[PDB]
Amino acid sequence: MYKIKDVETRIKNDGVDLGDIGCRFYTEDENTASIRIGINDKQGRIDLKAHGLTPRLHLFMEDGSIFKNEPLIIDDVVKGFITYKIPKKVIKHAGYVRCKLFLEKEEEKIHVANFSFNIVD
Amino acid sequence: MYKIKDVETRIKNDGVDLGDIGCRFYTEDENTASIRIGINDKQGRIDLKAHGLTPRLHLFMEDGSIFKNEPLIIDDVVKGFITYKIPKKVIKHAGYVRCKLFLEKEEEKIHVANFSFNIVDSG
Amino acid sequence: SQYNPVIDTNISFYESDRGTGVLNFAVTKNNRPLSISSEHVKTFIVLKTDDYNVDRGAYISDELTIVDAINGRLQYVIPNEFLKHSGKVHAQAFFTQNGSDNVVVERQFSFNIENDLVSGFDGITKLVYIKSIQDTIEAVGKDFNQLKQNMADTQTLIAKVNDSATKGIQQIEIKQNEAIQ
Amino acid sequence: NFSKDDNLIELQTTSQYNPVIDTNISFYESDRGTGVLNFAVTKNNRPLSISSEHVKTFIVLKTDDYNVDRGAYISDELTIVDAINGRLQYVIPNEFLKHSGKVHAQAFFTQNGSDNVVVERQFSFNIENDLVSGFDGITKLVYIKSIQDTIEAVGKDFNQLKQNMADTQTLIAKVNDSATKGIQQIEIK
Amino acid sequence: VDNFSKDDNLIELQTTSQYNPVIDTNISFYESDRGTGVLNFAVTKNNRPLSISSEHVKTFIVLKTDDYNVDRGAYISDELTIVDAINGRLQYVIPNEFLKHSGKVHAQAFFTQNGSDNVVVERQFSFNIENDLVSGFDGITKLVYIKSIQDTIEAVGKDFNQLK
Amino acid sequence: MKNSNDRIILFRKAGEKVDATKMLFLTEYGLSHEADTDTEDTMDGSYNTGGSVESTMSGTAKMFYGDDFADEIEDAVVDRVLYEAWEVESRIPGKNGDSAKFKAKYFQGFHNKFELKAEANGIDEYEYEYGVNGRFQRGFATLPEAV
Repeated sequence: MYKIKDVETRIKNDGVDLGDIGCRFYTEDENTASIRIGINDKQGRIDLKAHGLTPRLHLFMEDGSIFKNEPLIIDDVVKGFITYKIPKKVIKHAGYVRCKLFLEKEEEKIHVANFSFNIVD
Repeated sequence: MYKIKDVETRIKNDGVDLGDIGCRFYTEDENTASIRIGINDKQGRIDLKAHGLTPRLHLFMEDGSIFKNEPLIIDDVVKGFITYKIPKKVIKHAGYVRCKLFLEKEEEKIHVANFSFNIVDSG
Repeated sequence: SQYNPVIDTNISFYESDRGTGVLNFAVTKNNRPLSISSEHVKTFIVLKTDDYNVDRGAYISDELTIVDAINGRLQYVIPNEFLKHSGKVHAQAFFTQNGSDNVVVERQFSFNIENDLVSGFDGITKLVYIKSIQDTIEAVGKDFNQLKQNMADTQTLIAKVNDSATKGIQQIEIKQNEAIQ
Repeated sequence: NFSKDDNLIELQTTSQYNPVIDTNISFYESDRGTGVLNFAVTKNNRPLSISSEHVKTFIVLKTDDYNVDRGAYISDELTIVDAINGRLQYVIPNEFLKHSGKVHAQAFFTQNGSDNVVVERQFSFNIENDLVSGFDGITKLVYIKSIQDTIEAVGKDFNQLKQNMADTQTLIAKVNDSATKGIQQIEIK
Repeated sequence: VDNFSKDDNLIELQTTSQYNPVIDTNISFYESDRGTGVLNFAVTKNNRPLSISSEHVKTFIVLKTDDYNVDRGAYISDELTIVDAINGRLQYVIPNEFLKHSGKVHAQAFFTQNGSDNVVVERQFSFNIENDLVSGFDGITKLVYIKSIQDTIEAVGKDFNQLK
Repeated sequence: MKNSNDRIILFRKAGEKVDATKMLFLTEYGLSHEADTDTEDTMDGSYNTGGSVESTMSGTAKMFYGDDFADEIEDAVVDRVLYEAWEVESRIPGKNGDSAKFKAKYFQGFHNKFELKAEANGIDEYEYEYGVNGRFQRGFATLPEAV
């Protein structure tokens, strides 16, 4: 089975900080848990692979451990949506955890979201 | 993609000052953010090539940097716009940023506007 | 007798493209360069050489190249095989915003392209707005109907060549019907 | 016959602010090829003659919930019948029915040679939902059947020209066979 | 002018000094005709028609959209194309342009003395022009279809020249 | 369920084919059909005579500056010219090809009376009574100027 959370990530020039998402996974949710996100800049979604775009997820724990350039899957057939499956590693760390959804074209970086979510046993 | 802000000011005897236009860029937006300025005057818009002049923005970064004679690439026949593609070295800082724009040809220097914005440091 | 179509959208052609036929167009919406993308808008260009009869037709049709969207410039590199035709190449550009408005701005112009590269980037350039579904057929409808009428002329020539012998069939059947009498 | 050919709407080709009108025409969802719109055109007060030779007529059609993510819209030709009386009919397509609700329509003519066109009413129209459903054609469809049929007919005309140019070589054999059969029929009787 | 336009309007432009405030004419064009918009003006002095010829007064009509601005709007002064110089019948064919600028449009007439600076002007009017499903409904499919027909012509032309 | 103001009421002279108009600022409008049936007695029973029916309609309205129609009415009652009127109910269109025209009753007769009235510091009101002169026909009719 799966426990997926759909989210919308918007490139709004007036700052972008998506606060506490209602989503709250739990420690033992090793691989079932998963985040799903859709990018929408100005006119709706954006097809990443269309013009040489590469996403990146850099998430900071509430305590200690800090990971960079996490893996993900791109259902490019549909649109530039991202599906991040936590590989039995992040969830093990309880407490809230914030994220930073970077998006880099060749020589052009962007930061477009800062979302978090709580975790407990 | 690219973050852009389409702003327009006007020269005034009273002097102008814009209160921190709501564009909180991020330090990591290395080569995507930018600004699009359009100058206005008594008739509605200005044309630089008509009476050849050059604009220049000088901005005071957060307590440890000041830039002048920035690129400020001119625009086309649109007659008044400027797409100041913000470079990397600039946004490397963060905090309360404030810039001021001037127009000069020779011996006629006029400060058009003094606006500001902010940059968020997202490690 | 002035005009001011309320779309405030135009597609200008840089006169500073006299070298290597690098067609560098610019967009202006509300006296403002429009930031474009691959998905948020669409583009198209067609080029036909001077009035070749049928034999040497530099009839090309291709999309654009986004050189700088945030600034509003669109580049199109001229194929080397195309610029060999030193005849005046008429050109029709088409830009479309897809901003919930049925604006399809068309730019008709020409120049005096030389076998080496674009030369004499002159000609009275005009612009139109396809704001109704009948001139989408009429935009390229000129050469379309031209080729249609050429095909019809070949068809009627073939029909005359066939009637030349259908008349013989008629003569045969009538002479036989008369002989049987 | 069994079909909904009973309705009829008049299109006043006059410049006097002919407003939108609820024609009160409610077809259903599970209706295929039997939803027909009988148009009758009138110039000033009496019927306007028409023909597929001089002019070519089309109609535009658009649902009310038309969005970029979900909607419906088309533009396709007509089927002139009893032209002198200014009458014609439009067979509702099959893909459009799947989208239910209110609908706006329009009928515009184009005079050949000049491409100067005419627009009549921008009238309204209804379409209802039935119990034979479950499949959702949420995907908005927008196809200009006019130019589509134009290109298809141009291709078919090219192919027919090719076949005729091929047959041009068989005409002599046809002549010879016809003459031989005539001579045979003579020699018989 | 042909027997295909609307031409179902008779405007009574009377050269009366008494008063002629405005005509809120009941007339439309639907923004998509763009090939045949005809206005059939009449002309009268008090209650009878005028007799105006070419050698006599020349004609002019000014059209001006509602929201006219150097940056947005429309404004033009053109001729009338006299029909009958006896009963004062003036058929004016609206241009292909204004019918693209949806909304309202005010108008006025104008008569110039042939051979002198004297002129005359008639009553205003306002022939609204509405929107239409023809002049909207999309901002991609038109480009897609023009591109498709361009590809089809460019392709079939090769086989056509070959077989010709 | 019909708000009275939905009832629209038009008049015009028979001679003036082109002419068309409508009554404005109605306050109270009332139609009437009056059957004259007086049975005369009989020894073996009784018979109910079928008499003529003098139908008529009375309406009151206001009188303003941008209209003279009411003056045409107070003219007709005197000159005793013929008129014909249309009691059309809006929001009730045709059934097949008559949608633009809404249901109505048509009848031709004279205006049998005009009576206006004034009141210090108030708008003057004119009332009219119109005799229908025979059977009233039914069908649908089209409005002018979409109102």
